[PDB]
Amino acid sequence: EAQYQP
Amino acid sequence: FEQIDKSGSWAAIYQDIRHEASDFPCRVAKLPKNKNRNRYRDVSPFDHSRIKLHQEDNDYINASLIKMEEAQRSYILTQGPLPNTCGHFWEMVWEQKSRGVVMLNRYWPQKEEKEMIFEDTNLKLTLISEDIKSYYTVRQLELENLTTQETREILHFHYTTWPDFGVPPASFLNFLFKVRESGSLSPEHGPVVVHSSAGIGRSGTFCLADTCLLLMDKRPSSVDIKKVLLEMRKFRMGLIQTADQLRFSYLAVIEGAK
Repeated sequence: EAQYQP
Repeated sequence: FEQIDKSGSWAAIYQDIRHEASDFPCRVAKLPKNKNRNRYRDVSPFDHSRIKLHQEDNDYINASLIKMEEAQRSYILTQGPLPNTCGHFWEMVWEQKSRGVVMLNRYWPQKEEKEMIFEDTNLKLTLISEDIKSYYTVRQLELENLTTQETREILHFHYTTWPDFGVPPASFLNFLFKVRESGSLSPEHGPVVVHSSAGIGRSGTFCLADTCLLLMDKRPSSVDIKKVLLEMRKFRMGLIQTADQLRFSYLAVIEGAK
């Protein structure tokens, strides 16, 4: 649920 | 072939590719049933190009088919397997008639003595051989869909050292070529499965390079790295995660020309 992006 | 480069406008190009990148619906990835088949909430397959798993209950895995008509090269880009996923990962690999796997992101057997089995998808995986080079490691693997009792071999290329948003210039190419020489890219076989952590930044850089290198052969200096990537980014959002990485594909491709 983390974001790969930045 | 021309350095931007003293201009320093490398981000400006990235902002253009990011901005002018088409976005498509992602209905199926979004579904509460499919909330936990995604590693990343922001990265998801386009509804049109996504790979569908044959298993009737749920046909969803986080993978997108890239087809490049002119170059004749097709890739399958997926997030890395989650605990749940491992079965699905191999399922797809088996379903799409794939004969090569590309891990660039620092779900296989460590020992030949010990096989691997997925009850979920009813497939077995045994190591057959291994090869360590410093830059990258290769395994020869065996898949049997237990139900079939039919065994088909698979080639696993692991680029051991690619930083999460980092590069990658020679080793990259040797590795790319190694994969090419094995015949995993060849169109006789299904799509090569390419996976970074979510299957965008490294995946894109990798697939970008190889496709363009194919274009120079087919076409001469006509090719544009953009246009190709924009086109490529139509099948799976967010390919190439940095300006430094974009520059790198541009670079690799240039070097790869010789």
